Amino acid sequence: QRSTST
Amino acid sequence: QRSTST
Amino acid sequence: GAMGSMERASLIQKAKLAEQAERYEDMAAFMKGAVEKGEELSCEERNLLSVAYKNVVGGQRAAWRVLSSIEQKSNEEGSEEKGPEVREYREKVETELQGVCDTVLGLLDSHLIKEAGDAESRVFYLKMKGDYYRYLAEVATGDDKKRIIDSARSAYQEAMDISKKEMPPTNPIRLGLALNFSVFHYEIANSPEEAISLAKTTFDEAMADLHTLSEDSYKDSTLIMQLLRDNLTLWT
Amino acid sequence: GAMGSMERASLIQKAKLAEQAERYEDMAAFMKGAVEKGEELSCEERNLLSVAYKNVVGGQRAAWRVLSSIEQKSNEEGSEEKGPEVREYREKVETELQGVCDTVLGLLDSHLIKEAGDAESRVFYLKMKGDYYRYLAEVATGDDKKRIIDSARSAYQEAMDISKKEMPPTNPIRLGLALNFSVFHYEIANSPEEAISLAKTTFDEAMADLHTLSEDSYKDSTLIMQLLRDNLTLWT
Ligand SMILES: [Cl-]
Ligand SMILES: [Cl-]
Ligand SMILES: [Mg+2]
Ligand SMILES: [Mg+2]
Ligand SMILES: [Mg+2]
Ligand SMILES: [Mg+2]
Ligand SMILES: [Mg+2]
Ligand SMILES: [Mg+2]
Repeated sequence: QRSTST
Repeated sequence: QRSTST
Repeated sequence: GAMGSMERASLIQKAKLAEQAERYEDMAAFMKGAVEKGEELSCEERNLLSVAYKNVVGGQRAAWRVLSSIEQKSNEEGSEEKGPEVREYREKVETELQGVCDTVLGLLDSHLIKEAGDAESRVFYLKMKGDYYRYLAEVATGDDKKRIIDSARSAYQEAMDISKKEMPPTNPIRLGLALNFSVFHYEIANSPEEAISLAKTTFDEAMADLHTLSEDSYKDSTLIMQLLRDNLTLWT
Repeated sequence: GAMGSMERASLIQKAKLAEQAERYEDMAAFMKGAVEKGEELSCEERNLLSVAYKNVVGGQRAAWRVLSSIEQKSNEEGSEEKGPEVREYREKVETELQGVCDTVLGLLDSHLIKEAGDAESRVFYLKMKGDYYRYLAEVATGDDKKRIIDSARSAYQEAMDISKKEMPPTNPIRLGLALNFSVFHYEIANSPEEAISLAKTTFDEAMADLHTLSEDSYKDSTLIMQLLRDNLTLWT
């Protein structure tokens, strides 16, 4: 799981 | 559903 | 071309990396470069070529279909005029798609097909020729449409004739050819009965030959047989 | 550029068609053309610009990561030497990625940011600036790495300062900025505690302001709050 960005 | 090709 | 200074083996290595990266336009460009070295392609290399261009053109076809649908809706009674932009953009995508098909057909004509003597290679390339003419036919609307359709038919038919003489009914190339030629009949040539008959016959003749196969060949063949079944279920 | 002869409104219409078609490089090129008309961008237009480039660079980043991983494995004890091709191809993808980031940063510098006076626009563009420096930082390995990292930090910090003064804690732009700046802290700046603290504080201050919102704004805000929560769960 990667860090989530937007 | 479309016709299947390969 | 841009690939002229790169070693053949390096182009093929990079095509494989591009595939892993899902960089299919790069993969296609590397494989084009590899073809243009002038040597015949191995089985693995033929499959890299096919996968690359299938992915590129497949994305273009999907985009074209979205844009064509919007354009058709714009041309219905009671639809507001929005100017030339939808047509222009559909045309832009179409022209790019035609250019990829022309590229592939050009590699086949110069000189992959003429050098291909084994049934595996020859059938594979003639199937490709039929497929890319079929993609041209999907977007054709002009005076050449019938000739484009006939070019696809002719390539597929040559491939079928060879495959029936030279390959067992379970051979995956033979099966995939028949699958795609059946799609041609149904989607392009307005011949749904021919499509259904070809898919049925192909399926049944393959079924009868499965007993000759190893476990791994069985898997390979049955996967494509299921695609024939999927179309039969859709079409009937 | 190639878009100089196309009307602004036509570029934006075509960007929207490109998005529908999932043609993100075309979408990006149309939006670049629209920016280069020199007029400020509306909210909707800013979002088209962002979506286009995010999709383009996102695919490049994903490819880069696949290729970097293969390259790292090649450099392990007992790995066979395979020549320069993996590095070369990673470098090719990297250079393209850097070029897209440089393009976006160039549009921000010439002249989107200097013309943006409202908090909505200014924060949005400074967040973009931080994001694209962050993408540069992901692939940086040389002497400028610290300056690239500082450029991302500086842009994000300016954006944060404005957003805290000028926007409610639930504003989706503010929330997305905080999300991404927290990712910067965790992934780029080797500051996981700062990342966690920012995400926590952001989440909690937003929670306390939800009562002020309409149903539709609630939805908008809570969607981004959940992304903060997702990272907190990952990081703790
Ligand atoms: Cl266009
Ligand atoms: Cl390369
Ligand atoms: Mg050589
Ligand atoms: Mg009306
Ligand atoms: Mg046309
Ligand atoms: Mg004008
Ligand atoms: Mg060894
Ligand atoms: Mg580099």
